[PDB]
Amino acid sequence: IVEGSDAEIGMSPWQVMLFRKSPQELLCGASLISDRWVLTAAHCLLYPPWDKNFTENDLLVRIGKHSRTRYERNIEKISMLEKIYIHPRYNWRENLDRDIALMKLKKPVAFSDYIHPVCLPDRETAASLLQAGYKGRVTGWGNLKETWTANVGKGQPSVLQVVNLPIVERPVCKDSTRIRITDNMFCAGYKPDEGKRGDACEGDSGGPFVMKSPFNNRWYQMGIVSWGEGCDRDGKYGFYTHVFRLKKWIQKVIDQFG
Amino acid sequence: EADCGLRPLFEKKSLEDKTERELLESYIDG
Ligand SMILES: NC(=O)CSCCCNC(=O)[C@H](CCNC(=O)c1ccc(Cl)s1)NC(=O)Cc1cccc(Cl)c1
Ligand SMILES: *[C@@H]1O[C@H](CO)[C@@H](O)[C@H](O)[C@H]1NC(C)=O
Ligand code: NA
Repeated sequence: IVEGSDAEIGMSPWQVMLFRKSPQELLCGASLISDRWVLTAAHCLLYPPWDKNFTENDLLVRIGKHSRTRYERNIEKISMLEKIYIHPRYNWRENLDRDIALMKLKKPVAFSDYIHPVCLPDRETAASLLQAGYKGRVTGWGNLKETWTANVGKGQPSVLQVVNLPIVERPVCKDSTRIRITDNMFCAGYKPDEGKRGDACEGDSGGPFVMKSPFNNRWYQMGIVSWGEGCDRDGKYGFYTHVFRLKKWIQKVIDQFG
Repeated sequence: EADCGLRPLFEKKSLEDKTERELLESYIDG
């Protein structure tokens, strides 16, 4: 997370870490939507152009973590994957359309003060909240900046990072890039005139874009960290999987297999 | 499950993380 701050403990009890088995390394972020269901981006598991094809036993999910490195014994839970469900029309070849993936845990995880699921938006919440200029919140242990000298130069957070970024007009989003953006994506960040900065970076993908509803004071996941040409560049934006658009699919997957 | 989106350590404890006010102010103005 670029231009971020450390999260408070429990600030994002639904954040999930995707951990690679060998090499023992961080892959991506994700979110907890149920005691046995985890939501993430499809390019975290499958992206052939960079030779990426991760399968169920290739990784594990660490839920309830605060620190990026420390093994948070007795606070975090480590769960293994029963199955991975990647969207059938996920278009990695073109624009990353439908960049979404569900993951069924083998055994249900037990909620704590540090592990709690997020809500998924209904018809109305999507309409009321996903408007240009409203701000949501993005969290992850991703890099603090695009590039940083190998000496010192920070670069990697010690703990989870959090920013609030404003939803940006679809017409502005389409003019920001030459990638064909779709109904399944929405973009967020500050415009260069706005005199403020922030964005996701490498490692934050798959994590959740959330907004707290002003009506029920609940936290809704409106976006999955999807893609961005760089990190916090001026006149560039981060693009997010528009969760409500693909929610009918999320329902089909869980009503069958869950 | 029905308790989704209500964090054990803030909402349930009537507590506010250091930044959720920016989110609320964006709904009205500044
Ligand atoms: N839709 C297309 O096809 C265009 S591809 C995107 C252009 C190449 N990617 C990148 O420059 C960045 C580098 C680090 N920045 C970030 O992580 C993010 C910034 C803001 C948000 Cl929001 S994420 N990575 C990614 O965006 C993630 C990614 C994208 C594709 C494949 C994979 Cl494997 C991973
Ligand atoms: C990914 O690997 C599995 C092997 O477990 C294989 O069956 C599948 O076809 C691979 N997919 C791609 C896109 O390479
Ligand atoms: Na930007």
